[PDB]
Amino acid sequence: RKIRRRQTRLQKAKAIFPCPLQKLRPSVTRCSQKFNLTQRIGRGFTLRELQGVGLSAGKARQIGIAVDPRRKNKSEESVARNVARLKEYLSKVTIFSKQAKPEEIQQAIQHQGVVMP
Amino acid sequence: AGVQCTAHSWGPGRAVARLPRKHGGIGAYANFARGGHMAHPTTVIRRWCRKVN
Amino acid sequence: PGKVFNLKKGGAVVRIVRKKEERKTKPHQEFVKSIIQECTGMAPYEMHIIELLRMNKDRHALRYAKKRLGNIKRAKAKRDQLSVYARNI
Amino acid sequence: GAYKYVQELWRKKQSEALHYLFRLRTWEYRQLNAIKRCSHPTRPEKARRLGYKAKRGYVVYRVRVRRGGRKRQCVHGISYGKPRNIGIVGLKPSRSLRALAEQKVGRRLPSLRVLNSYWVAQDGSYKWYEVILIDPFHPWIRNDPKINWICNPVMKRRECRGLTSAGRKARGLHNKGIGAMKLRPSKRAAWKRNHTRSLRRYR
Amino acid sequence: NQKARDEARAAFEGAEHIPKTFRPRLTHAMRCQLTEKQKRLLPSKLMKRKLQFPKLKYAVK
Amino acid sequence: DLTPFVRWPRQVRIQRQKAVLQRRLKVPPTVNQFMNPISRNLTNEIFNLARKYSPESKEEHKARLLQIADAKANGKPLPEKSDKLVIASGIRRITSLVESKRAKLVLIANDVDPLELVLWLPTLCHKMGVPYAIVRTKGDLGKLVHLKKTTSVCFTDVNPEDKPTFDKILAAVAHEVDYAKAMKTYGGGVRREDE
RNA sequence: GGCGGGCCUGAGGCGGCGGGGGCGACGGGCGGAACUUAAGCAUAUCAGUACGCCCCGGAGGAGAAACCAACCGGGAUUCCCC
Repeated sequence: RKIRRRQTRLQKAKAIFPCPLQKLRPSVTRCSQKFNLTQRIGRGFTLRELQGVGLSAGKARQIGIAVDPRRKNKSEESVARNVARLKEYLSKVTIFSKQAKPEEIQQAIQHQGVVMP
Repeated sequence: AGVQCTAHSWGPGRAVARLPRKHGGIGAYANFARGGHMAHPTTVIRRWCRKVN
Repeated sequence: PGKVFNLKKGGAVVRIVRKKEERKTKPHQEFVKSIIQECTGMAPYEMHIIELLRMNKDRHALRYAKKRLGNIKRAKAKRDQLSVYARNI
Repeated sequence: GAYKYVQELWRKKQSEALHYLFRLRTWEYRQLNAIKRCSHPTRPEKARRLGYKAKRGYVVYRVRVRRGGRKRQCVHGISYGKPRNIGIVGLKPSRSLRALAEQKVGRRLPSLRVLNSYWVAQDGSYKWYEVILIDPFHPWIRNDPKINWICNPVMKRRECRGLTSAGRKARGLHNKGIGAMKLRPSKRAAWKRNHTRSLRRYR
Repeated sequence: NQKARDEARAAFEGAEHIPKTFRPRLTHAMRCQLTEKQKRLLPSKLMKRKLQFPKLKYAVK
Repeated sequence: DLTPFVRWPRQVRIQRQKAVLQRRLKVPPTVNQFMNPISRNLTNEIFNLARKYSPESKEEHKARLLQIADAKANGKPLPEKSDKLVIASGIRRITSLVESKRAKLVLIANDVDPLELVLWLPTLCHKMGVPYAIVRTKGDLGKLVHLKKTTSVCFTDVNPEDKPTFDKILAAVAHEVDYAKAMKTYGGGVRREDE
């Protein structure tokens, strides 16, 4: 099974050579008093933090930012961890356009592993 | 394996040894019988791997 | 219990999700409930409650409403809503 | 501003006007067959909450289910065996009469795939439910995108399998959240997940 | 018979309601399966969004 | 004769029996208004006024498809389809028009499939003040709009040339139809001896 | 009473198209045991299992909160580790 998934996962990679397989998700405070200090990968950046970066909800998904309208911002500090997260991604992203320019796309470093760990 | 066949014990007083038997009276369902299930069947549920730290 | 004890609970500012633009029945929902009530009329369980109020006062009227509607909060509202019809005839 | 008013008239079914039209209708369905084809959805509004639309390829059929506590069937009404399982006169059906009405109309009409069911009339002796069914073969249904997924073979005879509405309530899916953890995929499936014994080889 | 099959095909050709033997064999499931295009078909309201926010190739270092 | 004792098929018998049960039962007033509609001469004089407006014919719909729609590449405008004051039908539209008050005469039909569909229209008419009439057959009201059957047809702003006739029509309805008197009827159950 | 039209609930025939049955697994819904265990047996237990029944797929079922949580909180389902 490990190999089966590994082969399947690399097939996904070549179906989309430009984009990394796993999208960037936000750091969310782990729940319950015992896990208060650590942060974890979360379902989606909330609509509020996304509008702080300045991107519409649809545009973010296209760029690979997952937007979950279920999560509520709650703490103001939660807005801080996620808005900067989105910022560090929007700078580290290069969006190919003009139909398709072949030589540039061929030299693409796909980010294997979850984005911005 | 071995449990596929059908045998209801002939039982005591018929002079047959007491062992499950087929319609004719042939040995079945016993480790000592020909064609019977090995009493303790081998197992695929074994600790094939012995882990090391 | 169900709360941990940090005398100084609160190290991050909290925004309160609230109201969600708290709305109302609005003009149409109430108007329609008037349109149908005008033609169809009051249900029999309601009629008994109103008739209890002209003579008896509450008590047994709430008791019939708890049995018919199944919860006191719905019943307290029903007894009160029904009373408006009671003080006219 | 139209179907809203009918829904309100359907919020009072004890009122004089809504009893009279109910007497006429329940009397008539008693002098009619158990699975009878109805050209018009008797209640037009309720149909559109369930999904019915008046494009051809949609048929409304009315089932009559008798109302009673289940009586287990055994020779001479005795379940031979341990005392806990003796019982043939007060058992209660585990599938609601709405779901049974949906399975019923499916056995006499297999080609059509039923959607959900709307209650029409009821008496003491017999209840009546009307189930909207959609014919997968009629062209308009396949081409229209919204109802196209029913035509997929996976959704064939959903009624019997338990993909109907009163069926999802029957397995308790209609109850989500804690208090329903043990039925999330299915009760028989859940039993296997917890009871599964797996030996990790490299542990 | 080979000559007979082709001659009938010409007569019942490019026509609706062909005779069954001529119709492509397939498996039972394929004969009754939806056409691929109709499966792709989406409600028009749902379709507008796909064009409005289309896929974009992006990479993160 | 032998005609009276003829055993009709079950469908004929059940449909006949429903009428007998209905005429002998209580008949609450809200349903009683539908049972007794406006007089035939009055129906003729509103029906005659419907014919003068009304939407296009089915052949006219085909004529629009072949020329108005197919050759629009040669042209350009979309609504050269008739734009003349027209009766509308259908409960969703009629109720929005009646609630709007823009409508003048509502012509609801005496027979319905579920009576629930137009039970709450007569009250709506007297709450927004709209004059209303119950007339014979949803089908012979459907003919006015050319659809197979219409629960209700709403007279509209109306052409000014027809406005003097329209005012006479409205007045006659204003005596024959009264919302409150009809709510005090409670129907009837005439027995076999009366027949 | 007669006759002809419209609507509505039905009656036959035609045309096209579906539907039925099979598979020792997996899968979904029911109906449903007892031997056993409790050193006896009734509640328990075996077991929401055997078996009976109906239905589908290449996976099905499940699924985008009338949801957990009580925290410096999470966020559809599905699976796996604990």
